Amino acid sequence: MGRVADTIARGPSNSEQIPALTAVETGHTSQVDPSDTMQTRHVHNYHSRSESSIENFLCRSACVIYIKYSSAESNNLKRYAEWVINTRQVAQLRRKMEMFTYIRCDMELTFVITSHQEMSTATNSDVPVQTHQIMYVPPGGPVPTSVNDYVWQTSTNPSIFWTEGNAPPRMSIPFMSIGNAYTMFYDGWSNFSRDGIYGYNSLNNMGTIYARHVNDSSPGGLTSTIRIYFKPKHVKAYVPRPPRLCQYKKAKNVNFDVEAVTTERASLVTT
Amino acid sequence: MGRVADTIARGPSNSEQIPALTAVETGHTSQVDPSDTMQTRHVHNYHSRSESSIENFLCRSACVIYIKYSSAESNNLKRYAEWVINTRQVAQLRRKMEMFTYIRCDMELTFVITSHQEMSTATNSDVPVQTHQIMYVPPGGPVPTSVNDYVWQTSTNPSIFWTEGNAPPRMSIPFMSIGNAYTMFYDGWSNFSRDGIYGYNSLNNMGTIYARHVNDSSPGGLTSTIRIYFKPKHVKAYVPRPPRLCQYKKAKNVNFDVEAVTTERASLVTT
Amino acid sequence: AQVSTQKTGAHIIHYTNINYYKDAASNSANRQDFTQDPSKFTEPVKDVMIKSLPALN
Amino acid sequence: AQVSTQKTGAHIIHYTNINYYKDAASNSANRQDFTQDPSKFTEPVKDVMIKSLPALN
Amino acid sequence: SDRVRSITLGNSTITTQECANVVVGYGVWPDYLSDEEATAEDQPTQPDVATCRFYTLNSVKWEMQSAGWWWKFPDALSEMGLFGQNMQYHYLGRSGYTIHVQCNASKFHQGCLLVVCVPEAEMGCTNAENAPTYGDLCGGETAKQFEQNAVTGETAVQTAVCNAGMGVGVGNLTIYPHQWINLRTNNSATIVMPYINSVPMDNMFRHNNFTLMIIPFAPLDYVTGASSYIPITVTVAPMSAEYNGLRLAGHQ
Amino acid sequence: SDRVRSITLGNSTITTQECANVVVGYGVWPDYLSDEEATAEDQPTQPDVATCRFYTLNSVKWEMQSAGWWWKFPDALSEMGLFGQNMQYHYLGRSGYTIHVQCNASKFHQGCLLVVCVPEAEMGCTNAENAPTYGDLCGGETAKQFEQNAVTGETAVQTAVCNAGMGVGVGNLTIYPHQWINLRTNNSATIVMPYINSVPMDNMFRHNNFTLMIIPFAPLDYVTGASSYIPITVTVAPMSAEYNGLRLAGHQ
Repeated sequence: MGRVADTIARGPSNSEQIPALTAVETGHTSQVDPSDTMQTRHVHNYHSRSESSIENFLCRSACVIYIKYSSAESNNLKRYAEWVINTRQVAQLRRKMEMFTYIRCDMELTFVITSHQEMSTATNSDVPVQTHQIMYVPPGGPVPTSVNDYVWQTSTNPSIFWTEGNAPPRMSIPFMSIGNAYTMFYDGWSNFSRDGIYGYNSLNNMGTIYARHVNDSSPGGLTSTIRIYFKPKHVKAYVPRPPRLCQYKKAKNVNFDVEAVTTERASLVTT
Repeated sequence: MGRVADTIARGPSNSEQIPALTAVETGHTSQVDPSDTMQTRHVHNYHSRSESSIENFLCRSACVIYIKYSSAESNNLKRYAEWVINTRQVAQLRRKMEMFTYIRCDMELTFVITSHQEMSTATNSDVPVQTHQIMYVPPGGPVPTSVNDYVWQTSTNPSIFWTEGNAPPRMSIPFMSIGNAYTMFYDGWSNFSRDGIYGYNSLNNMGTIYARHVNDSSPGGLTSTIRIYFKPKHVKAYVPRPPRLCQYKKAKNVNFDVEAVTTERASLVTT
Repeated sequence: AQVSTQKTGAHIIHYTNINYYKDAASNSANRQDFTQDPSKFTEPVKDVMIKSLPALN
Repeated sequence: AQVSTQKTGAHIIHYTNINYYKDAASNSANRQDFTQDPSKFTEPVKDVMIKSLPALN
Repeated sequence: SDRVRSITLGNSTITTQECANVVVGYGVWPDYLSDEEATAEDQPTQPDVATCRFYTLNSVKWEMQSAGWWWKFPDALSEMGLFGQNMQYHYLGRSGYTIHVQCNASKFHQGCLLVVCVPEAEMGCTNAENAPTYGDLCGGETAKQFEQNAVTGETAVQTAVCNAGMGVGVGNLTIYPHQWINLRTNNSATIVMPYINSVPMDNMFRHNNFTLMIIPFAPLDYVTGASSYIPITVTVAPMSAEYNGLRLAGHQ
Repeated sequence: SDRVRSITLGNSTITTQECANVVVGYGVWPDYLSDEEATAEDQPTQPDVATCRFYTLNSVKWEMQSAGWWWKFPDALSEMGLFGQNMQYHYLGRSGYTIHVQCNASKFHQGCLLVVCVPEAEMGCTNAENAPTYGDLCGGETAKQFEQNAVTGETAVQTAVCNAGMGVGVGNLTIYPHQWINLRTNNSATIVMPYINSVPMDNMFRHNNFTLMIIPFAPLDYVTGASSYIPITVTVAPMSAEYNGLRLAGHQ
């Protein structure tokens, strides 16, 4: 279990014991309980730290991107969409993972794929139920340049085929870093010269997702938008860091704008 | 089993025993059976109090609200809807729970989500099957101000994604009061001053449901209405109360209008 | 697996339940608990009142 | 089959899981591991500091 | 006989020579909080006999057109002895009670009272947009009065016995711990309320654990030439009072 | 080290890092009254942690021409918390104390104080026909002050350290439980007074069990350019407080 400490009954004291006094010049932080600073009763305490595990904290699906593509190519979305895999284009999921320096985990990817009708000068629409492909292309694979090209044959590339009006499709991904954990922060460079990309984006090379309609275009236009959700599973995290204080600027840098530590108060004494 | 008492055979009597006579000035209520006031035969009685348990009484799904939202924003419904969680906006479910002062239970939330076409000057509709999100935001979480904002990333907020033409989605919720039971009636105030909100609404702070279409708006308009159903499960209830006599006025007060105890009769003697 | 009697009459009659979740809030409601104790509302008196005797002697 | 206790209160209570896949990345997340060791952040000192004694003698 | 009883608590004692038993509400007798149900980690003060002892409240006149009276607790004992002092200085308290109602009459008088302790007796309001104010919920040692018929106001409590000031049948206040005082039988009621709340301890000014209501169900009646002043006195002792969260006096 | 100590009583705790031991006056540590030494037959209330806990009194400014300060007990704690409330409502009380004096300074300051608890410190008067009045014996939480030289008045206390306000050698207040605070050594004194009287319990307003006197024997001195405000703070906790003879509040 994850059950917390009980309070221990304590009486009056008058001794040379000094639990309250300490030096904080040591890296050590005090271990004092209420049973050291006042009377206290015995409390049998059944509260658990069950949901404050890192495998419950990080284990809820979070949207990491959405990308759009259009049958008509109505508003410059092409007939397929692409996304270079990263976790840093969204504030919320990024912040949770950046409370740790190294994380090894498996992922679970869920896709929520929706479509909508577009304005057109077309008359009479009775468009069949759309099918969509989501193709994962590992680093150094051939890439789509059109919706019709040979790369969508998926002979070794992992791929999902899914039809609208069905449960969101999902696939597990295993741990797959070159290292023994994913690196959230890298204080190095990509060159021995100490030039080029600086930061964690040096070590980012996680392939690219491509997504298209599998159906041929119909006389109107449909735009489909695919939202990608990652959930960490089976997590071990190492080296705790402060939570972010500043809002992010960029998905490849930590650059930040100088921001206040805390919010205002009127004075030292407030009620 | 929940089987009821058998009738016991009884003969003529003439004794100083007086089961019929009692004093009701005691809080005690009489324990008399038919076997104390007349002859009676033995009846082996197999009737059960099985369905009059509080875990069968309260354990049927009841609608607690519905809220509407519109793709077009046709009639002032916005592109998302919200509801501050409570059980007091519906008469029927509220009354059943208010026959008890304290209840601890788990809930099961089922959502019945429907959509309808709206009047428009649009021509040619062939709108894809809608997907909808239902997001639960615990107290003190960020809230939607638009349908497109960052809060719908659901990085830690529990969320359902569901597509029309499928079985109603449901999720269990555990017991989650700060106290050791939910409080149906609070005779206190929220301030030590004895000012501010008075009543059970002081202790109400159960978060907010938000619901949107996940699909981008199409040239016509659709309004979706989501009906929320709560079913108590695993119930223990404490301190029985009278059932309500008066119709409710408000979902945060018990204020009531003075109403008749019972319906009319012509006279004391009626047939 | 838990094997438990069904609700049945009066004058096969078991079902099987397996829990599929890691939480007990996920479980189906307990509908077969028929314990009672009406005496704390119906007879909430310090001295035990015997039915055949006077209430007040 | 693996039979393991559910999360339950405070003052049946098991579930059954069977893995259906040949990979352990396919498995449901481990949510019931509650091991801790706060002492490597909270007390990361070479000499053991006893609470009742002076920090610095 | 079953009609004679004494209850001794602290340095107080009450005697009765007509009583209709003692109701122990929900069959649970007052006790101190256990270590397995605690959550306040500081040592509790238990003043014992100094706070647990009968405190007689202000008496009310029973008239033929009286519709009833109520006192909320712990706020009727907020100025009473060291019970009320330990309310001042502590964030939390927790106490059971024995409530004893006295109302004697001659054998040529008639009337019937319901004496009932209602947990969590949240009350309505005359105006449906407003909450009742503290002055109308509580009179302290003085009772607030029910009225025969509906009242009006803005922050006034809706008083009308039929609704019991709570929007429920007044005849159904019998699943709550109760006794009747019927003048041809008994002259006293006794209820022993345990501590009842959904939290193990709570603040004693911000919350009222229960309300004692006394409601005539059979009007006072007597032939003119008999006593015309008949009081109802409520004398109530704390039991197993304990307090946590010691700080400076006040409640704001 | 012997210089560091904590004393925990109730929800209060004091820390010292310079102290010269703890004096337990007459070698007797506070305790509740026994059954063989009792004479009050009612149950005693023992409020435990709610009354036994440090209460900081008003501080006094140590000056170079200061001649000392005194506080009488129990009348310096008569308005302090629930200790002072239980004095109001009870005829009898009975308590021991731990008295803790604080007075830190730099190592470039010098001075010496006698800290002494004197049982039954009955005091003289300026006029020999009159008794000193209550306002001149006691200041409550505020100290009354000794003067360097003789004073005059009618009901004024005769103050003059040499006589100690009692007509005795001031240098002989060392058979009473005492410690010194010498600024080059320690910054705190601690005395633990048992209950000392010739009756097992006594009224807490009509009688003062002991008086704490703080008297400079070596004047405060420092070179100008150093701190010129140096307070003396007296923080005193009741121990084993119990009370008998519960009645209405007051003392007249």
